[PDB]
Amino acid sequence: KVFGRCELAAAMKRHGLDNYRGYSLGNWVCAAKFESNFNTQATNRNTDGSTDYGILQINSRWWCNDGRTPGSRNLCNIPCSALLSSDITASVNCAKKIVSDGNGMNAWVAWRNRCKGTDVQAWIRGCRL
Ligand SMILES: [Cl-]
Ligand SMILES: [Cl-]
Ligand code: NA
Repeated sequence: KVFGRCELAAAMKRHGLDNYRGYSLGNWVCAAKFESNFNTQATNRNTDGSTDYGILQINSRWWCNDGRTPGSRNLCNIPCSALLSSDITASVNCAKKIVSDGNGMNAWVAWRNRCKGTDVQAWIRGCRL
């Protein structure tokens, strides 16, 4: 599923990401934008052999099991395929676990390089939340 900006801002808000652990919702939307271009089925292989899955490109080296990343953990206790669903519950709750790791949203390299320190509020501008 390819979410609309406001539509994802909405679903995220519901699933409780808005200001989750201090990050305004506009950050989560920004991260979604530049990680997956709002698509739930986005996958991208990393050279280390791991793969990033879903709206927030969750990585298999640590967070989900895809059965093809040797010596990786499955901390979110889920099959990486679950992060590819129209339903964003899995990606959310997992992102919650990730962003709590201690390093916050820097865990997302597109967030750090493309959202961090930018006017993120714009991503939720005009949306009926
Ligand atoms: Cl694996
Ligand atoms: Cl933080
Ligand atoms: Na894993």
